[PDB]
Amino acid sequence: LKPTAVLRPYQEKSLRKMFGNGRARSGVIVLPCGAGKSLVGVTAACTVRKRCLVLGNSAVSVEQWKAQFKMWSTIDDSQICRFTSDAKDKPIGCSVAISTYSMLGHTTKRSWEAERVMEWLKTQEWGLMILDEVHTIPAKMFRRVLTIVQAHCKL
DNA sequence: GAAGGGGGGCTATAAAAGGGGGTGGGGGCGCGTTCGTCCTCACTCTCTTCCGCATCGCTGATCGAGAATCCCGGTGCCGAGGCCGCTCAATTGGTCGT
Repeated sequence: LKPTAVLRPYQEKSLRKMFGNGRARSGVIVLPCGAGKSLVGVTAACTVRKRCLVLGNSAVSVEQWKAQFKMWSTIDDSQICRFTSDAKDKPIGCSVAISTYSMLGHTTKRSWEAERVMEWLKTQEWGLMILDEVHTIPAKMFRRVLTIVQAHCKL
């Protein structure tokens, strides 16, 4: 996390409660959009320091997350990839991945190119799995993502 | 007109002077064959935009078929026209007691 990032007390409390010890605890953090939930997610990734997967409910959110990661973290643009049907960044070429539940949770036949990344995603283990707007997660298709992706801790 | 004869100019030679034109020298330029270029165009060959199917949030609408009514069988009641049993009440009378 670049020192430009400013962390508010409630944000710090939520992170301290999530990182009660040297081991990250899985669970849900409820913060308003104006409260900078994105920064907490980025901070958690910077804390875990391991390969992480961010999933948004829309392509607009995926764009927002990319901007926020660049805005708040030392990570370079090439190190971030937005695995999406509409756009390609050679996800296998970098460690940080961003996508959507509609893509990974997709029930119908995958495109040959998207299948390449998904198999790489399936085989790799994710240290942190950030889920945005998790109120949608209990959906029958979206919850499948949790069985498809292998993640050590999910926030 | 036929033709020959005479006078004068040309021709050369030297020399100087100062000046203009006659000449060929180098020259600029336009013209023009030659050529490819930059270029339009009309063929058309790739990046791109975008239509498609399933899913979400939340609700309504259709749906079959278990079930609110409708309906089968019992209660009884009182409806109905039998009828009898029997009583009472209406009638007569006399009797006679209170």
